Amino acid sequence: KVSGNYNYLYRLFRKSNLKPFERDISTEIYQAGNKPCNGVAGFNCYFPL
Amino acid sequence: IRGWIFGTTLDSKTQSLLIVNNATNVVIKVCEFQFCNDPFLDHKNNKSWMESEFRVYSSANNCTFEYVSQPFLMDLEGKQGNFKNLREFVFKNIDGYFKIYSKHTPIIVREPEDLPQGFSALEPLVDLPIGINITRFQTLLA
Ligand SMILES: *[C@@H]1O[C@H](CO)[C@@H](O)[C@H](O)[C@H]1NC(C)=O
Ligand SMILES: *[C@@H]1O[C@H](CO)[C@@H](O)[C@H](O)[C@H]1NC(C)=O
Ligand SMILES: *[C@@H]1O[C@H](CO)[C@@H](O)[C@H](O)[C@H]1NC(C)=O
Repeated sequence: KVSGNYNYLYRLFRKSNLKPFERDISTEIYQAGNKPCNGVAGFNCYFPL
Repeated sequence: IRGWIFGTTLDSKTQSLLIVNNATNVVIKVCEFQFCNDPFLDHKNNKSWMESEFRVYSSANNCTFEYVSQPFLMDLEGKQGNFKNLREFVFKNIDGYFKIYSKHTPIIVREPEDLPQGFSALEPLVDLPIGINITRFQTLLA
C-alpha cells in the first residue's frame, strides 16, 4: 500500500528454533534476562513479533 | 472411548488437537481450545450411556483444520465380560505431519486379559499436515 500496509507480520524474538514445517501462532512477552516478566513493555521484556 | 486430545497447554494459549468418533463419521479439529478441567461426554442419566455435553470446550476461537471421514468399527450397547475386541493405535508427529496407525482384532477370548500376546502388524491409516507443537495428551472417556 502507498501509505504502508501492516497486515504482514514476522516473529523476531523467540526462545528456540522451529522444527521443519512447524507453525507457531503464539504471542507472549519474551524474557530477555533473568528478571520476571508478568506481562510488561518495560526493561528486558519485549514483544516477540 | 470416544477419542483423544493432544496439546501442550490446553488453555487457549496454544493450538491443540481434538479427535473424536460420533454418528457415522469422525471429526478431527485443530484449533485453540479452552478445555474444561474434566473432559467427558458421559453425563445425563444414571447408566444408559448418553453423548451429553457435546462441547467439552467452553469456546472455540480461530481454528485452522477441519476434517470428516469414514468412522471406525463400532460396538453397540453395553456388555460386561468376555471382551471380544482389541483396538490398538500408534500416534506420532514428525516434520509437521501427524501419523496415526490403526489395527483392530476380534474374538479376544482371554478372560484374565492384561494386553494379549502373539504378534500383529499395523497398517497406515491417515496423515495430517497439522504443523503444531505437541507435549501432553489425555483420553476422552465419553
Ligand atoms: C456427533 O454426532 C452426534 C450424532 O449425530 C451429534 O449429536 C453430535 O453433536 C456430534 N458431535 C460433533 C462434535 O460433531
Ligand atoms: C439415559 O438418558 C436418556 C436421555 O439422555 C433417557 O431417555 C434414558 O431414560 C436414560 N436411561 C437411564 C437408564 O437412565
Ligand atoms: C513445545 O512446547 C514445550 C513446552 O512449552 C517446549 O518445551 C518445546 O520447546 C516446544 N517446542 C518447540 C518450541 O519447538
